[PDB]
Amino acid sequence: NSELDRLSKDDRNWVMQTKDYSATHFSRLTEINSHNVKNLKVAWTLSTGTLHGHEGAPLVVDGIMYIHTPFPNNVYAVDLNDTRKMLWQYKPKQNPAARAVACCDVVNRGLAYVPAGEHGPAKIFLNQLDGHIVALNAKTGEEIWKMENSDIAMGSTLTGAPFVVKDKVLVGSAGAELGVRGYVTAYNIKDGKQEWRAYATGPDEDLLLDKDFNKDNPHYGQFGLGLSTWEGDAWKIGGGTNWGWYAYDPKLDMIYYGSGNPAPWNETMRPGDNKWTMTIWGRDADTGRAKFGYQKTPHDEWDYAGVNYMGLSEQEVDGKLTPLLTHPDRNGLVYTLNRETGALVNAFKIDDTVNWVKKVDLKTGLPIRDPEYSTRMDHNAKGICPSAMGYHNQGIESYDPDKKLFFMGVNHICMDWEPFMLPYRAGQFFVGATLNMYPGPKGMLGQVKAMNAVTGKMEWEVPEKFAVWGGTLATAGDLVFYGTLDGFIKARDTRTGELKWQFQLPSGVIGHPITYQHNGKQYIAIYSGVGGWPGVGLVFDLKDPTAGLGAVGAFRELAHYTQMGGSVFVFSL
Amino acid sequence: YDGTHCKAPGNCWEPKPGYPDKVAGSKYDPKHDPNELNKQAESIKAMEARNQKRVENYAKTGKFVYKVEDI
Ligand SMILES: O=C(O)c1cc(C(=O)O)c2c(n1)C(=O)C(=O)c1cc(C(=O)O)[nH]c1-2
Ligand SMILES: [Ca+2]
Repeated sequence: NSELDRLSKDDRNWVMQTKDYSATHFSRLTEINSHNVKNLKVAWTLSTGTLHGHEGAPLVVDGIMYIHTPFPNNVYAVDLNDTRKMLWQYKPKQNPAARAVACCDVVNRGLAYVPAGEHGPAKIFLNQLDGHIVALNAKTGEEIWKMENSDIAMGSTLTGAPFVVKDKVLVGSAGAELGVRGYVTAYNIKDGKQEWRAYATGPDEDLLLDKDFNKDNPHYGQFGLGLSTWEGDAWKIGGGTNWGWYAYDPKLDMIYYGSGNPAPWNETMRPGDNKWTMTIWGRDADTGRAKFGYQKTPHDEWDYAGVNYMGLSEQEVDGKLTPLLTHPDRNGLVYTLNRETGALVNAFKIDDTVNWVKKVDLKTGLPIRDPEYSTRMDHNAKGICPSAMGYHNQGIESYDPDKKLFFMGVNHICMDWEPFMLPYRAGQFFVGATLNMYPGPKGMLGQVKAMNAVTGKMEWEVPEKFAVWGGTLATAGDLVFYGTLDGFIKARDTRTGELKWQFQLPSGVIGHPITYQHNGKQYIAIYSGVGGWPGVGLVFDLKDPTAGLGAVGAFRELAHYTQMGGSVFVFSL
Repeated sequence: YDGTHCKAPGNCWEPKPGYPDKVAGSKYDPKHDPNELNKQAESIKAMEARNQKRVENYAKTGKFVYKVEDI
């Protein structure tokens, strides 16, 4: 949407979760910088009125901040000239049973926006946990339309944010842990009418493939593979949900995202590459037809669900300026592809302890597996890095184009894993493994890292007590901001990693910081409200270390630092 | 099974040592009830039909109505 793109270049605005269509998470604002951030103070706050995990972040457009909450997914608008008053509120009535089919807390990754046009007034878009996509009037909160995307009776939910391109809004999927077969859907923004729908598994017509699909890299695989890499009908419950983030190149008219893990976690129950789970897609905007598709983790054995963010950039590849996508996957590899051809440029380890894979062979595109860290029935696999939580999860990261560095919140979590047989019943969990998780070999649960994505060169690396889950914001002030699960927002010098500032928020952070200008002054905002997967133990009062799909044992110390919460914090000088 | 030996372009899965080619009729046969398998897709078809009802009704009246029994 070219009007939305244009609003995104205005530093008064934060118009989409990813900030802009390249997901740069980078601000040109410099009032707050490495030499004065030590004086950053709380300017004002809000309560969201809920507990549970607060993912995503606020949007700001034309002088209005928009706030969203975990279930039941309340939405509020606040005029920045009157920060104490709520301009409008929208309170969904949802079946409480939606909570029981959410794997990983009742989180929501937030709102999308589109400005006024032929369709006609400016709109806020909300995905509800109960499977609905809703269009609200951005100025008044009036419900314009509402459609059913996903059915909670099938264990099918929504947690990923909607994503606007042209006259469409895209809605993902969730519930691979309950055997949901992944799919993404485009709706018309005027109407709410379904334009196209692309499944992650099954016949080619469902996959929605260009006739030139994977022309540039035939060795990735082309047609029929959504059936032939599964045995019989096992694809129909085969996962590949997309609950992460998107990117869009307006000039190529292409949308990028990742499909998640195959179901069940029990690898032995689903022989085959299990395509097209765990795939980086590039799809035509209008038709949804994939031009390319690269499967990062064939026949997943570890739940490295391939939904992580896509960061677009323009960098030199062997002396030639090349349009790229960069993608830190759950599997602990950082992928950079040519975003036009899909060709692989690099795939390097986010941390040297990744052991499921020895290396990716860049010419074949194939990860060379280490059978010592495989999973399989009738075996307890020990010391696999990364764990199912990943060395990287749902945080949106940031890119400074002057330095050519990505800054990333990283996890350092390893596991043991044994599968078990189980039946599929629609509406019930369909996991089939028992895990124990613990710190990686360096001994802490998180890191923050700055890297070049073409060369794989690590500029700096620093440790954190907990996994850094919520992502990052980088600025031309030479700063990277992020929140921690233990309840700090922090700022680091982007040249060195030196810690310049921190503040004690009430609860842990699992979403990202934003920055914007209003009335000539720079602000930073963030949610505080711990939850999501790391927080399941404290949110649900769980004590078995294998509960919360393995997370409880790894994160048992978290509750000594933070309780639940739900607030918005805004900082300024 | 190291992932590099390919039956076909984009198809490189091999059984691990001691494990079968096919699971049907093995001790790891998932034995899926084809009626359970098909439930997702039928519930999607019914969501799509209700949605198309709401769209047509917005087209006919200019007023959006969610509940399909009030149409
Ligand atoms: O298979 C799925 O569709 C699915 C859904 C979700 C979700 O909707 O939040 C998560 C996951 N998988 C998952 O693998 C995961 O690590 C995860 C972490 C979280 C969270 O927000 O902290 N959600 C989810
Ligand atoms: Ca998953």
